[PDB]
Amino acid sequence: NNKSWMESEFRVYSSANNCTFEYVSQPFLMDLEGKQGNFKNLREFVFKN
Amino acid sequence: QVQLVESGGGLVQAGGSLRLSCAVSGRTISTFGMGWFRQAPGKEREFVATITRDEDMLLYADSVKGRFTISRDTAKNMVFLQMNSLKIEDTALYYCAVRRDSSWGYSRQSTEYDYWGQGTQVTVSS
Amino acid sequence: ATRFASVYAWNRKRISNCVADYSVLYNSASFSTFKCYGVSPTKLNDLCF
Repeated sequence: NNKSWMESEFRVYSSANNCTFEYVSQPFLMDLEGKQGNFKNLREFVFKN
Repeated sequence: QVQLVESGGGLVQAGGSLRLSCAVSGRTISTFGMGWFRQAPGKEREFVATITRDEDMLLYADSVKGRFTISRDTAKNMVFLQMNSLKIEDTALYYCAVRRDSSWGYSRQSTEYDYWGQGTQVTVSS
Repeated sequence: ATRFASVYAWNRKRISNCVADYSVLYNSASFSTFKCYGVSPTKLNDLCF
């Protein structure tokens, strides 16, 4: 109907209880086009605790 | 034995100065905060002024805001309370009381003071 | 808050990751009684949990 990529499903979790910490960045808009070919972006992350 | 004594008070000419002092037996001013209350006939005791337990700062009532001066001496267990700019309406029966517990901070409202003083009366006339 | 109710309406909120105003609350004159246990208000500002 909108003829555009959209998000309509969210199965990350089914419940959320006992909130302790919250954090979020400024709202933005990220392209969701179905690009094909090679990867033009490389993102590296390191996590430590 | 735990008992409180009061001094000062009485009749003072309007616009003069009055000194209120009291002592406590079995307790020390440093551990337990000290506060003062004043009452009139047919009315419930209310607050006038007090000194914080830590001694950093002190609270005055709205009617006598920024008028009195309170000092304490830990070496003799006594309290100083000077009165200035007294008015006719200031007349009432004053009490010297000690907070219920040795908790820090201050408490001016509510009946948090378990032990009360002799209730010495202060009168202002012109 | 305008939801203040009697004692029977107990409540509990968890506050995390904020810079408080202990000094402002202590020196505020609106609050009738500020009696605190275990730590002096002056030392309460420097120390925390």
